[PDB]
Amino acid sequence: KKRFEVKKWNAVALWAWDIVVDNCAICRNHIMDLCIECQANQASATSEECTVAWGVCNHAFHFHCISRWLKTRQVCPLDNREWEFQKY
Amino acid sequence: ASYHISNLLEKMTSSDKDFRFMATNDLMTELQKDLDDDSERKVVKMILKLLEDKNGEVQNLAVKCLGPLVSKVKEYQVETIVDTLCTNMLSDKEQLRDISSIGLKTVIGELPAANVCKKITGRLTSAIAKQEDVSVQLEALDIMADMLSRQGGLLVNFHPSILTCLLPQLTSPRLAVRKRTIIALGHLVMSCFVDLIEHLLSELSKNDSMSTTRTYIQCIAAISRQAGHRIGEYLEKIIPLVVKFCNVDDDELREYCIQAFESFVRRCPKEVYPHVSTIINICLKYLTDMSWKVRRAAAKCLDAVVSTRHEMLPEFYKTVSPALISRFKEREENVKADVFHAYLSLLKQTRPVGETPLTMLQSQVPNIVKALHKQMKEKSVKTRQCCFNMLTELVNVLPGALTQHIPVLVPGIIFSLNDKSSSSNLKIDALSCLYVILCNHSPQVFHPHVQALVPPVVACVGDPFYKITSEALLVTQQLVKVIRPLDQPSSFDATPYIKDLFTCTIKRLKAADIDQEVKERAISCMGQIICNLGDNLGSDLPNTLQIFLERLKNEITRLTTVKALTLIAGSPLKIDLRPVLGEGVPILASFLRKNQRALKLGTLSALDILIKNYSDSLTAAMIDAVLDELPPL
Amino acid sequence: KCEQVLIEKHLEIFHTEFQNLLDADKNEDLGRMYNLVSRIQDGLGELKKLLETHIHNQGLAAIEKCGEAALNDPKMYVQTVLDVHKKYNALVMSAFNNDAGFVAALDKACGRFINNNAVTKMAQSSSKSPELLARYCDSLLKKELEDTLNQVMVVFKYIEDKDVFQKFYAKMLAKRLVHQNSASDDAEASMISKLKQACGFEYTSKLQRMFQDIGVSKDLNEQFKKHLDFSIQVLSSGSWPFQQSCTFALPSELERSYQRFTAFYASRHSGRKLTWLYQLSKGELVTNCFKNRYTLQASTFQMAILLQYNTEDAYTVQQLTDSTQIKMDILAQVLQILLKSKLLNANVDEVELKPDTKLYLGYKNKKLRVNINVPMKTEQKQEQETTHKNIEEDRKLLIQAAIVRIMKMRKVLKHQQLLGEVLTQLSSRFKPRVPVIKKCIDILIEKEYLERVDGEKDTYSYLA
Ligand SMILES: [Zn+2]
Ligand SMILES: [Zn+2]
Ligand SMILES: [Zn+2]
Repeated sequence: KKRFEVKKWNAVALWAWDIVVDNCAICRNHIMDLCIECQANQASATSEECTVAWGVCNHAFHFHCISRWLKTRQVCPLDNREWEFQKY
Repeated sequence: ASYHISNLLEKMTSSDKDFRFMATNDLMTELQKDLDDDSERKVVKMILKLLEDKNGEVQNLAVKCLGPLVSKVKEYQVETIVDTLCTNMLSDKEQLRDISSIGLKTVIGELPAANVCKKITGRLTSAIAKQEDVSVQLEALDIMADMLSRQGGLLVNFHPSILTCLLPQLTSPRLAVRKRTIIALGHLVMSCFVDLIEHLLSELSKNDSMSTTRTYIQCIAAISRQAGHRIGEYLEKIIPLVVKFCNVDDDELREYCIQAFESFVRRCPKEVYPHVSTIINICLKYLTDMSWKVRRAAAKCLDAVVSTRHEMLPEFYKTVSPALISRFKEREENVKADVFHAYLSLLKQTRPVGETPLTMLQSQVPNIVKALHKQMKEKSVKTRQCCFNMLTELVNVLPGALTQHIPVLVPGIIFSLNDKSSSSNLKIDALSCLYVILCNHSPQVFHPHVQALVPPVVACVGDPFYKITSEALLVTQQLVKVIRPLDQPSSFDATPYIKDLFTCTIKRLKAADIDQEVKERAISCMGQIICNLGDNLGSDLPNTLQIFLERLKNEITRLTTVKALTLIAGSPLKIDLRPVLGEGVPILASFLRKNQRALKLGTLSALDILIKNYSDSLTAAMIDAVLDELPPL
Repeated sequence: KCEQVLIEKHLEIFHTEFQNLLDADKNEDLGRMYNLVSRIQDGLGELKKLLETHIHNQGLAAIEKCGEAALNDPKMYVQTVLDVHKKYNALVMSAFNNDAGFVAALDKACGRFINNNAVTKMAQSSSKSPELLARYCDSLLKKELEDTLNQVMVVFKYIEDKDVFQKFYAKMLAKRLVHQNSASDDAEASMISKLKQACGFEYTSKLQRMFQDIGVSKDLNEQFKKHLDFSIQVLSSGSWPFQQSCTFALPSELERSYQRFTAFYASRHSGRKLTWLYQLSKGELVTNCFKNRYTLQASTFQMAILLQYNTEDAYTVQQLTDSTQIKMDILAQVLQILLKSKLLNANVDEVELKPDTKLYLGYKNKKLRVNINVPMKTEQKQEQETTHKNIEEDRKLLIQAAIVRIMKMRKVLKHQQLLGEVLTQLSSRFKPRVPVIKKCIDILIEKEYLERVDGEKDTYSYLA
């Protein structure tokens, strides 16, 4: 039983596009869940290396999905420009 | 071939990130190893266009390739590349400015021609002028500093312009700009022509009359450090200014102390030492925060005084300098360490190549130990290590100094050794100091401390760390001689120490895959014990001696074993070695074949001493084998 | 002829002296001996080998002396390494006159005994040295000093693993930017300029991106405050190494700030939301019920837990869990810290936290304002291994990308050449292993990037 007040507060938040963060545009499955290529088979040795790849446009895309898409067309379908890797 | 370069250029604008990182790498590889004018122009244009891209990897590769590119190209290409880089440097894009600056720095580094340097210097002189932007100014200053550091022989007729353009930057509101321009001026001072130094010194002297701005003093110190032989002729006009300005209330004596130390280190010829000695002495004493680093600078200023000058040793001794140095031994660690270092430097300088310096130093010795006594109770390992180093240095410079202080210093050593928080370095330093004291003092002032020095040594012998074990073994070996010196008569019942000292030593005799240094130290200690206290040992004397034979086979401890045998053979005490003679002499004869001067001499001496001391027990068998190795010697 | 009678015949005798002159500091003797041996031809390799051996032995001894302390103390080890390096450099310059063949010996020796040492053996990994270097750099940067930065930069060249050091430095810089406790901007600018020459351009570009992102956060915050005791940073997830915040329910008093600002965002940006982070957030609360007014800083979880003390005396951990929505591990880690703070038995540390179990009227301190936000007991190690795993994954992905781009250009390449190209192209960053490069080819092959040629194995070709 005591009085506890607050004078000021400091917080940290991150901004990102909703349409891409809520669900990947290439693969319709959940980003945290396994991709379609990884979901089709689980005994494969490539099922543990599918992660989220970011870029300059702050878009989230699966590593395998973006790697396969980069084969024919290198411009990102969302902003229609050159995709670049920043982290994984 | 022409087609190769044509297809490389065609694939360079490929629009695929990986097809523009392979072509550039191939071009770099081809240029690195030992090309028409049109091809050169095309590749230069493509590289310049690619220098600005939307990817960092390709940009970095192009920047790297720019270096080797200028290594094999005509002058016009370099001129145009420099011109375009300088024009791009004026752009408002930070990325482009940084890329241009890095490329220009790489080009300057690649170079060891003259026209390119003149144009670059002119462009930097034009750009560095007072402007609202600061990033371009900093980049130009960095480029100029790098060029001056790399090249400082050419551009003789451009120094005045550079100095004039850089002078306004001194009063810049940004301290970083002031530091950068000071560094640039210091670097340029080496290049310069000679008439400019006088003008710069006069300008600085007339500008010294200013408000609270430390930039001028920093620039003076930088130029003095970069060139001391060219400023020694203007000390009479600089020293009074700093002396008068030292009276200010604001804490800014740090720069004066730093410049005094720099002048002392660099410029040896001068006669203004006593003028600033009193100022430094009074500065080191006052205290009232930001007041500790001023004390640190004042303390460090005396380092040059005590190190460089040596003919002035007696006037240091007679003055209150050492007295104050010893008195100020109960302060914070940062200044205490510097005081210890300064006094160590003074002691080192004391050793040379009415009263001599050694006699004067002894008179103050009683005032040091007491000052260090309290320092022995401090919980800081740094203070204890400094005290141990000071004691070691004092004992080394002159023996017989700490004769009436062993009773008051031994307890501190024991307390430090017994402390659990003591680190390995502190224990090693304490053991080294104890060994030095024992090896440079009369044995007659250590008998009462045997009971307090044997237990800790034995405890230190049983240490997993090998260096501490070696130090303990060395201390035990020294104590073996100190307690029972055979050179002079003694009267002290050391029998109670015969067991434990042996127990801690014999246990170390069995190496069993241990460090070579530990094996050598154990062998030496065992040999010394056998030579000195050979009669005290009972039935454990023969068997342990047999182990020495096992040390004569391996070459790791052959020299040490031979030396131990030689030392044991020659001693007043009568030690029975006959059981290991018949099996020992032949093995020694095998050491004369292998080419080893030191080993040959050692084995010859060992055989000679063994025969001289033990002649009744001899056999012609081993004698014949020994004689066989003489003809080839 | 004279040189053959006064120097040559006694070279061996001189050799044994060399070591005797290395144990004790005698610069004049070394200089004189070097001057004597210079006149002799092909008589300097042995001296260089002896010097290298002595340097290695001294370095090993120095590293072993401070054992069991350098693992968690990146200061003394770095200081000793720098002192030894500068001492040897000065000795070479003064005694050997900075000979061209001798500077290389010291460089190779340092490159040899810096990576491998007692610390490396204890840590079972060669990445401990860059980790300690990064920790030391962060300590210096976080609150006249330019000499240490130059020493670190020059000694850093001997480090073979640079990606780990770069990642740790980026993480430390991000942490310092998030929690504003930097010393000065001039030091950061100088460090960036110095790293520009050593590191590549991608790292500098990322750092500049982070700087501009924080600047945009700052000016957005100032514009928001002008439009209207509340400051929030808006940063980009792609350019900052931070993970998603776990589930958590906002308290009451802090709810208003979560709503209005959100509306202010709706009128400013569309098609994008904000992911508020609480593990890095902080606040401050004031209490007066005690004998004196206390002004204490805390983290969001701590204030949420405390703010449950109005209209109550004691609690059960489960109500706390179901009212605050915090995972059991983090809840226990916060609660044990609070108990250690003497703010909420025989003993607080290492005592089990049993789900069935109030504030004590105490906490008597002399200082009016007191900070209790401190790093957790074990979160440091967890961050260490998770960052190591992330770095390993990034290295594997980079190796895969390098192999793919190398094979794209060449329609058909041999297996042997391919492993030389990969090693030489990434040698500047790290030295990949050959057992490690093998897996990647298999994964690439498993993903239809490459085909071993039909006629024979160990030739790979690129098929789209
Ligand atoms: Zn997947
Ligand atoms: Zn996907
Ligand atoms: Zn995109």
